[PDB]
This record gives sequence, C-alpha cells and structure tokens, in this order.
Amino acid sequence: ASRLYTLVLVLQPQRVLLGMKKRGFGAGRWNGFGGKVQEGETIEDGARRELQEESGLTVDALHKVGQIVFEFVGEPELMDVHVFCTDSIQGTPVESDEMRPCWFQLDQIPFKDMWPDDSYWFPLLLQKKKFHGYFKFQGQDTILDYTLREVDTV
Amino acid sequence: ASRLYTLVLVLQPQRVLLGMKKRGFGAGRWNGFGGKVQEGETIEDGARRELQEESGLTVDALHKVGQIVFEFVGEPELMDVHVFCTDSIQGTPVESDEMRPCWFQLDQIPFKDMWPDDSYWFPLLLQKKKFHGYFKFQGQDTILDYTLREVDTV
Ligand SMILES: [Cl-]
Repeated sequence: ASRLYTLVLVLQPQRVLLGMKKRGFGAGRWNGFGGKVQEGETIEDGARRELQEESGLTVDALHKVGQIVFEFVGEPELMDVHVFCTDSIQGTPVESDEMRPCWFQLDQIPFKDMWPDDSYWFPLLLQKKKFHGYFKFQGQDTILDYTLREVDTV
Repeated sequence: ASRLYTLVLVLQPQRVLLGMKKRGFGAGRWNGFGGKVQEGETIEDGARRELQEESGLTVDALHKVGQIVFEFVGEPELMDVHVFCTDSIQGTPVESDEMRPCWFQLDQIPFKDMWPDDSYWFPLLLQKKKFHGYFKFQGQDTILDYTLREVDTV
C-alpha cells in the first residue's frame, strides 16, 4: 500500500541546505534531498545515496528525525517518507541539471516556495524535535487534512 | 464558530450508564447524557443539570475528562463538547419519554449502536485517560477524518 522514500535535510547551526528542483515532480519548489529506496538497500543507505546523488555532498552519520505519510486523492499508493537530518557533511553543494542547492539562514526559509506540509513539520525539525505526520493532498498545493505529532521514537 | 455542549458518563468500577434516545437527534442510539450549555451557566453546571434532567440522577462531583469538537459537512456551526465523568451518584435512573437509561458491563458496551466516534474515545475514558478529539462527519454514520490524543490537561 505504501512506497518508501527518503528525505534528507542538511541542518547546521545557522543555516539549512535546500535544493530547487529544475524539472519533473516538484519543479520550481525548494526541498530537501531524497528519493525512492531501492531493492536490497536499507532506508538509511538510500537516504545517503540520494543526498550524494542530488546535492554532491558526502554524508557520514544520518539521524532519523521523522516519518511522514502522504496520500494523494485519486492515487492508490501512499508515500512513506523517512526523514533524516545531518549537520556533518563533506564536499560542497553541486548544481546539476536536476537540482540547484542553496543555503538558507534559518529565519529566511522560503516556505511560500516549498511544499505546504513543510510549514508544519520544518519548525519541528529546526528545534530538533522528532515527528510522525500524515498529509492528505488534493493536487500539489492543497492539504485537505493532516495529523502531526512529536515522538520520542521515529 | 462553535456551540458548547456537555456529555456526562456515569462510570462505576464494573459498569457504565448509557441512555437510549427515544426521539429526535440520535434516536435509537445509546449515549451519555448532556446537551446545550445555557446563558449565564458554567459548563460544569450545565453538565450537572443535563445529567439530572435526562437520567434522573443527582451528581455532586463531576470530573473533566475530554473535549471533542464535531464538524458536520454542510453545517457552519461546530459542536464543542465538554466531556465529564462521575462515579458518585444519587438516586436511581429514570426512564422518561425522551430517554431510557440502562447499565452496561464494561465488556458489553454496545458500540455498534452508539455514535461511531465513541469507539475511538470511550476506551480512553474507561482507562481514566483524558483526551482531546476532533471528528469530521458526513451525516450521522460516517467519519471522514479525525484526530485524537491523550492530554494531561483537558
Ligand atoms: Cl485528520
């Protein structure tokens, strides 16, 4: 019923890395880095792979910070998104044909040009709180219903 | 935007009192006792009044146990239901033209003939947990969406 995805936020003391998607699903929005988890690959390894593929950064330690389930009206498959954070990275962000990474000061996170669910859970991530969320969408821009709570265990 | 209601459950160690509504809103279902809160009356006093009016019982102490907000699609006014419990009552339940009270053993609560939200929050009430809930209904029988959580403070 659900498909596994990862989402990685590089969050440092005063700034966070986001990527502008240049084409495809979510073009024109800023977001974290991630994608589908592969056959035979752990969710964490998938998260590391996708951060490295999409941003050009090398990550050692990833930390589990959340789980978000997305439901899209009209679509049978739910998205089961495992959210991770890291402070410690190597390399510098790389712009590719698919993604333009940029650093944002924490007071200047571009919520109006991010997925609408981010306005709910990002503030939790910034204060190092872990969460479980569920968002029902109609299209890409409208949240019909949601739940969100803080958790001790992701 | 919301209208105040009360709902009172008489919960003793091995049994709970419910009333079968004989006519009007909710006829044919078992439920707790309550109704609208009046001008100039506290919510607790409203709860005591309605228990006494509908069941014939006299209650001294009522305990706050929950808050449930109901939304009915097509209806502008939300219902803000303040839920109370008591163990200590006086008198014996009285059947009237409006209501038939009956005691139920805790393993025989008639959930299939109660409002559907009760299946979610009643088990919390039985284990002396306090809660906040929200239920979106289409008609009387269908929960479209809900949230429910345990709270320290009602
Ligand atoms: Cl919900």
